[PDB]
Amino acid sequence: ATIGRISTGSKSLDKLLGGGIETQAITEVFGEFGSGKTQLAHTLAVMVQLPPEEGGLNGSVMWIDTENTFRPERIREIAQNRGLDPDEVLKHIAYARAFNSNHQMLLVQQAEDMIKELLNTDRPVKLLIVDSLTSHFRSEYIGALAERQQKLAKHLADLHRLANLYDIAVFVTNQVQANGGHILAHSATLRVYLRKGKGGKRIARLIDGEAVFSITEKGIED
Ligand SMILES: Oc1cc2ccccc2cc1O
Repeated sequence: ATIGRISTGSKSLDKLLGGGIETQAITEVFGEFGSGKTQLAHTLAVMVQLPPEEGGLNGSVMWIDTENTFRPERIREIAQNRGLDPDEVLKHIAYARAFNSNHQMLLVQQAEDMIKELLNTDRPVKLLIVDSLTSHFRSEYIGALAERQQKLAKHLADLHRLANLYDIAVFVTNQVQANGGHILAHSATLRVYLRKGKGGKRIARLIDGEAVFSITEKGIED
């Protein structure tokens, strides 16, 4: 398959990304608590459902939530201010809460079943969100970093295999603050550092110029 792109909703961020996040890729966004990673995830879950002329892929979404941070009412707001029907947008987001890191790993295998079911339809899965990818692994493997890296490595390999095999954009969030961070090391296809700036602006930079955007009723925008 050719490489598809999903607009983030922000022209600035899209330019930094070469058009949007890529299918057949894992995009990892990392930054402190409150930097806007989950807002970007919510926006992408709407944007992907637009036609390509508007920066989408007419795609379905799968969302794995580890922190109970998915908000359908926020999806509705973004959809209504992106000219989509909110009920239709929500109907094309498959949502699961991961209870712990082992369940999170099983949910990625389950996602493959729904990906296969929709593959030949007019609304194939085009976006898989894992928010937050690292939170359960971090809490469960305190004092056991070597074992944590083993399990994370397999989890990321699973996510790569889905991105490439099924032409999906995988978007993952990772909270990194004070003294923290191996990030995801070199595992993602693309690392994006997100941070707060003056006056509520958000600033994004590729790790390995800068885009500036705001969080609004449209999700994110310049
Ligand atoms: O109905 C489902 C929703 C999911 C969402 C994310 C990951 C896996 C899922 C599996 C389902 O059957």
